[PDB]
Amino acid sequence: MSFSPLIRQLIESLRILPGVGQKSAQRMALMLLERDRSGGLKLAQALTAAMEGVGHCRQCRTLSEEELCPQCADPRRDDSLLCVVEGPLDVFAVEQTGYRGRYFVLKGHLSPLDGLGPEAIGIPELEARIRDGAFSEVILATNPTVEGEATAHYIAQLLAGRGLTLSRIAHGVPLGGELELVDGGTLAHALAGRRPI
Amino acid sequence: FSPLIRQLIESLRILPGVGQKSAQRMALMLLERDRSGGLKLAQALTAAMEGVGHCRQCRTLSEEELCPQCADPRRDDSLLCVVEGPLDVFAVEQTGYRGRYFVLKGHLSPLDGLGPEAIGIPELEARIRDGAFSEVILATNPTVEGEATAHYIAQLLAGRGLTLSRIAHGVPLGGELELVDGGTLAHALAGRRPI
Ligand code: NA
Ligand SMILES: [Zn+2]
Ligand SMILES: [Zn+2]
Repeated sequence: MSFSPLIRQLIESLRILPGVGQKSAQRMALMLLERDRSGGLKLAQALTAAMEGVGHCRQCRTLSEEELCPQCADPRRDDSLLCVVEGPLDVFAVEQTGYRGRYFVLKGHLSPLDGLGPEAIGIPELEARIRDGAFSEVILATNPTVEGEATAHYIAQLLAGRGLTLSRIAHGVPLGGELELVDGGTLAHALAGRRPI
Repeated sequence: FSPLIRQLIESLRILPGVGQKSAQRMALMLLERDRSGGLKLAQALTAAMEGVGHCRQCRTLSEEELCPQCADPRRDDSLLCVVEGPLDVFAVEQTGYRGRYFVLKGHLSPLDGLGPEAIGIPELEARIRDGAFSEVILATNPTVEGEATAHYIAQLLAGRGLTLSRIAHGVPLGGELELVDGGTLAHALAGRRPI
């Protein structure tokens, strides 16, 4: 209200960004105007181009300008591995590990209390992806939450007896810690999930 | 990332406090869940970058030739509050202040070539000439450079029959002396006032 309408609007529109509260949006708006008008315009152009041009890959459903994303388009990748994740940011997180297989991107996880079931998250499309490929292993890389685990289990039962190996990413202690500093539940899980050798 | 995603990420890093990691997450979240919000932001950015100028009186950022504060006639025309930027106008407005403002472009910094003309001193002098102020409140930030700017303005305005005041600063309110940094405490002690 102390700001003129166009400044007020820029502030409110900046709050649309993830992790940007009101105070931070105020500072961003005013900094753009004070010192980087051309940078503001470049961001506007980049936003318009991406919001209009970026769709979804027809295979894995990740974000892509092309009909096949960079990962599905690349022939160097390992066609025997499919990694199932809950969203495009998870595709990016797994990519940073050096994984070179294929992906399928669910829309989040099963959540009965939000009315989000198999159809809503993309299970039928996952089934089609598997039918249309030649995978030997499907890696369940849903988030390690109650809901993420329930989604993994639903997919594992759905796909049983089709000659695929189904795996789940390891749960346990993160690297670098001391046991005394790890979250108790994580430690209990790492113990209960201990493996021989 | 595809070229369009890469461009969006690089352009988002232009924002204050947004590193590469944070820009990556912003880009992808915006695309996954709020494409139309991204377009609205683009439109708001373009409109503001092209349409926002300066208030002709206080020199704050405004698309209107008089900003909300200068455009209200019901304010106190005897008080002028001098600040370093538009966010400081906003901060002082929240206190219920009802006078007028002048907005400098930052503070003096001669080694960056920001002297009196660059920060708006001539425009401050014109504001004073064109008004009928009885008090000028120096509300630059209590930083080394903000204080130097306040002092420059105080010497400029001396002997004009104006009351020249400075916002209180030193130990912060709510502070315990045991927790304040020593430099602040030494300053507050040396700058102690009557009670
Ligand atoms: Na486990
Ligand atoms: Zn793909
Ligand atoms: Zn104004």
